[PDB]
Amino acid sequence: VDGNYSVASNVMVPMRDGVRLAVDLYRPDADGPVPVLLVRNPYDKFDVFAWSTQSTNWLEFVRDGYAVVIQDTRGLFASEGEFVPHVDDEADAEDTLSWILEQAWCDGNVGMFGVSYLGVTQWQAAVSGVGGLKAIAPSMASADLYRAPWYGPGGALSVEALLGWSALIGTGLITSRSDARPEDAADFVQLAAILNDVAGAASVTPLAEQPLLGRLIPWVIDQVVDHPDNDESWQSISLFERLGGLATPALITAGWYDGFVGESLRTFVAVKDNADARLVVGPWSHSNLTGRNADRKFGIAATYPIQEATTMHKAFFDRHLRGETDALAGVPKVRLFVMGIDEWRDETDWPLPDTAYTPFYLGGSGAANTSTGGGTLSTSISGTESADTYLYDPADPVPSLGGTLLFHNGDNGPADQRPIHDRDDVLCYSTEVLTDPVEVTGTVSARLFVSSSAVDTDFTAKLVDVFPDGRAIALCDGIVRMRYRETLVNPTLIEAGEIYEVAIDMLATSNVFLPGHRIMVQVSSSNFPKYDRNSNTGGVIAREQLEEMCTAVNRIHRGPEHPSHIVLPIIKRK
Amino acid sequence: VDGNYSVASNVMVPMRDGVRLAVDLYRPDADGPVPVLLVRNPYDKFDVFAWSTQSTNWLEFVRDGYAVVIQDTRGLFASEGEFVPHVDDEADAEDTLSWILEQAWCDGNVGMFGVSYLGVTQWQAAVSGVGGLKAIAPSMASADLYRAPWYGPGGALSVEALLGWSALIGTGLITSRSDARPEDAADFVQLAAILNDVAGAASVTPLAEQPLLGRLIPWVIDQVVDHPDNDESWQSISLFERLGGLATPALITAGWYDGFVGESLRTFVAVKDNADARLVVGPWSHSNLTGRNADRKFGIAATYPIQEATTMHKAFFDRHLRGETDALAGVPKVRLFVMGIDEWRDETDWPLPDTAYTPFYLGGSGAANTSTGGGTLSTSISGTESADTYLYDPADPVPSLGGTLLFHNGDNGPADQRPIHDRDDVLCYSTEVLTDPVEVTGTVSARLFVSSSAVDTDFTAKLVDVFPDGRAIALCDGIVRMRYRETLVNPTLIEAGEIYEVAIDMLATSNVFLPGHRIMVQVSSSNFPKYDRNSNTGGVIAREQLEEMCTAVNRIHRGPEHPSHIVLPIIKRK
Ligand SMILES: [Cl-]
Ligand SMILES: [Cl-]
Ligand SMILES: [Cl-]
Ligand SMILES: [Cl-]
Ligand SMILES: [Cl-]
Ligand SMILES: [Cl-]
Ligand SMILES: [Cl-]
Ligand SMILES: [Cl-]
Ligand SMILES: [Cl-]
Ligand SMILES: [Cl-]
Ligand SMILES: [Cl-]
Ligand SMILES: [Cl-]
Repeated sequence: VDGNYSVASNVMVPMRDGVRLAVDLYRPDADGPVPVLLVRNPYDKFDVFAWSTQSTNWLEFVRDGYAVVIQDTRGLFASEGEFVPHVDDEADAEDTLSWILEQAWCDGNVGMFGVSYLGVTQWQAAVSGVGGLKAIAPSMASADLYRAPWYGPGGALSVEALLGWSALIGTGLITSRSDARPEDAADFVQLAAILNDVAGAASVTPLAEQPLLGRLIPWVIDQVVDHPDNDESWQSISLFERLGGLATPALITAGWYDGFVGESLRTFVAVKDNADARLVVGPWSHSNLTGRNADRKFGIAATYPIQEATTMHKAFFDRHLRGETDALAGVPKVRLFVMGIDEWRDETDWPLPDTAYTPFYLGGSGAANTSTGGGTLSTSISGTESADTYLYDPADPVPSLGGTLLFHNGDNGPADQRPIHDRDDVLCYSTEVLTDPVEVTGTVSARLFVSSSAVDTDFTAKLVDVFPDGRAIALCDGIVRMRYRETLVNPTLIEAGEIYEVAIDMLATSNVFLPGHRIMVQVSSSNFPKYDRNSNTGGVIAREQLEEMCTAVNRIHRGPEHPSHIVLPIIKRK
Repeated sequence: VDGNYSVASNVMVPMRDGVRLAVDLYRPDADGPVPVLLVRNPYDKFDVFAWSTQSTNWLEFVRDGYAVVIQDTRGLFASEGEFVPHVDDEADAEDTLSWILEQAWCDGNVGMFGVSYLGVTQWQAAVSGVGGLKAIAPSMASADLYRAPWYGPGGALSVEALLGWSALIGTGLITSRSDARPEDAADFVQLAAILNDVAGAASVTPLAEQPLLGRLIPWVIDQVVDHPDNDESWQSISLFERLGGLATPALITAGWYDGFVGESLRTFVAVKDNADARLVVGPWSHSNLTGRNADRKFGIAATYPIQEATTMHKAFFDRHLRGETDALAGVPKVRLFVMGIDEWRDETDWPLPDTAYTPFYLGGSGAANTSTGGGTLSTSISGTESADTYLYDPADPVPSLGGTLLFHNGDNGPADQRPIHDRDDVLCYSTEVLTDPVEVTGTVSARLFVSSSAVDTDFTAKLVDVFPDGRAIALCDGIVRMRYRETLVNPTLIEAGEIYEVAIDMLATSNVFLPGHRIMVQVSSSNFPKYDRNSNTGGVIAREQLEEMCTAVNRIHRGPEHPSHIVLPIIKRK
């Protein structure tokens, strides 16, 4: 009977090493084999409500004649084995895909879908070379784990992401275990204490000493904290260089305030030439898909459009798993939520064709320190040679507010920045009030001429939309850790007092700055706990006591011979 | 096989009038009949993800050997017939329960669960007298539709609730229809415009002229707007008086910032003596169960505890549907999230035994207008005869901020009240800074001595926790519409200038005001759009143009002969 199905729980699937993973099978009432969709999940396959509201109404797929397989990852919940993040997922996915393809009920066409960790596992599956995998749909995902979510393109540790995720998975690992232990109860309390106060947890020095988290999940230290360079340990689990040779259709979803955004978008660019790639980007953070934030509301249309997403996924899988050649007729290649106008808009490509990468130069009379300083932004090079100077003290970093926070206050992406504007280490540069709209849609970066009293330090840049009422709404930001200015792989220190031209990767945005608004850039040397704090020593940052760290007098140079600027992806639509 | 199940979609169930309602059957793999749980849903039975995250991981029930039936209400989605809210649900539930009881797979024991509208339908089902209904679990529900969600104990229309819900259901009614209409597209846009701006929609006068909503759902005007008195049209759909004679176990869930809270709690009190009743109350609003708000965070333990709720529901149904006499061993009768200390706590009853209903009298030197006025609260009667006076202008009502808002900004219950504190029509009375904690847990009310220049007007009272940093966090509030001061059924007007002693029902809270905090009360004559604005004319409010309305000079009397006070349910736990 069409629309009817059955569910088989805890079907045990043998991996190559004999370890069995648990799956649930959602199989339609049908008279032959059917196309199959796989979801690989470290948060209990049973608990479908927890993640699905962030993805698709995927029971519609089953009602429409797809089978759906949901799997517990190795060493979690009903699965056998031992859990270590990322390292087993390529092989386990290959073996899982092979098993599905052998079953009576599978017609030889398999796809995947799902969000975050359920998205990363899809790239790991796609590089396996299993011919029966016809399409993937990675949402809020990354193909380079160093670049997201653990470190970043600037070479700073995403400390809140690491500690929050570890505490979340830690809670799962305890719940999953062979038999309850006497220390379980106290461990839960401590994990809850971390999740209630991630910035506090991230503030303890040395950072690398994590009694609880290091015991529950040794990987947190052995892999992540201990490998600050993008070295061979990271390349091993990286998929990105392999993406260019793939020919697998991918339905890619991202959020402007999502921790994975830079890497999600990069995956689209990497696969678009060789296969049918699609892109959907909304104004969401990892834990807030509602479109509603404390000081910024995007409208009901901004709410994660789960039924539209479900329709689009089904059309996509119909095209690639069911060979229906017209299934994606009328479906755009790219669909973006353009903030400011606060509207969804169809595009033919990402980056947008007809992006004008435009420098906006830092300038102004007198110090740009604080929002009441003299800092300006202009499409013209600054006429006079100036410098803004501040003290960066690791004991007092600039607090993270909005942006791409995951676990520490990760539900307020477009955060009002006014609470940090009277700080002396926050340099502010803004345009005049705009008489006419300026659209900024694409990847964003800064080029700054900088110097320091230290042999290492950080520089941050943050793009901000200043509203008529004074709200200064965060759009996108990045960091450069100076030892990694040239390379993430082979860092070198800087000479105190010497001027360097450095790039800051500020990820991406889509915003129309409307008449009455200003374009604003904040520059500093910290953004904590989004990124860990640079010790200003040149040492092994995660191994240093706070008292071992140094302050740094940092300087931004601006003028004709040091034309520091932000590069904005300008779109003009008449 | 234990843990396995099947799903049959769109099974058509005949009602007494021959109209067929659509259900989905989730039936376990079993060798005999099983106990059955029913959910009655106006938001598409297919769309399980939309409501379930607010309820239970109910697939665990199916894996544990319960069948689950989810039904589309009459006239919506896959069901036949015509949709009108509330009026058909008693009969349709009786016929649905009868059909389930007749099926091969039902063992004669049926229960219900679910949230909001899926909770109200459970009281309607329980009064039907179907013996096979052994237990219900109404979450965020009401047994008196006048008192919640449409009007209230004070006799004011909950206008934002009415317009928001109508627009939501309107969107469903269009999606559900026989065949797409040319005007559907424009109707969707207009419904979206209402949902993006509920206060704007509520501001149009006369209120009763609703071209779009009145066309899509005539009931919005014919029943709700046209019947401001708690008259025979309301008693018809009211279940409350019938609750006292029931003997049906009920697992009742509520939220301190939920629109249905006063009525949810009343249902517990009404049934507790004759059957096994349970109560669970968290710090949630109808659309925000996260425990996180713009200016107030309750901790991760405050997040709606879906797996604990699932375990408790299953134990409850095991006890009452499966006759397992020890199933609820160790389960508390009452479990409350006590705000301030921000901890869950078990209790033996609601109201708490050992509640001291304590008057806190309004006082102070000079005007209590604004937060910088002289208004005080004290357990001692005020020594001097004073009065605070303000102008209430319907064209400029006090805006709603937090509280029990449903659709207009309904995701910020514990809202900071500072944005309205410099208003002259907001009278503020506060205690000294507390040296020691004061717990307020129970139902809350005010008794005010009031006078007006008008023949009708409103008075509002709002309890507030003032934090050390200045945040003035809303706790609970109510309203009295003066024509309904004595009765909701047979209103009479007041004489201008005459003093009346009036009661204001402020629903309920659980809060410890900690050392360093103040207890604060705000008094006014509007709270819009939580409640519609009184026109100050004595007229038919919903039929008046703004220009037809009058201003009112309103007065709060306080002193020895007019001891205006708030009654706080004080708990002392040494
Ligand atoms: Cl089988
Ligand atoms: Cl161990
Ligand atoms: Cl806004
Ligand atoms: Cl739109
Ligand atoms: Cl100098
Ligand atoms: Cl130079
Ligand atoms: Cl059957
Ligand atoms: Cl009609
Ligand atoms: Cl707080
Ligand atoms: Cl607790
Ligand atoms: Cl007078
Ligand atoms: Cl009197």
